[PDB]
Amino acid sequence: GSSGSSGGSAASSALKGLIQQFTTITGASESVGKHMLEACNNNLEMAVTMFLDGGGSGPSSG
Repeated sequence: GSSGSSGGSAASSALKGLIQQFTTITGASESVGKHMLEACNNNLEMAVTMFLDGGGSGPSSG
């Protein structure tokens, strides 16, 4: 068990970076941050602004 594989090698490390910022800022998962950043040309600011606007409700805040 526990063994990396990786498929395609084209913009991953960087992507992660942002993803991390997203999964951290927002609190979503990577896969999500990857989908959000994937629709934001890999732009956290956008992904965030996008995800945020599109679904603004935490676990317990107000």
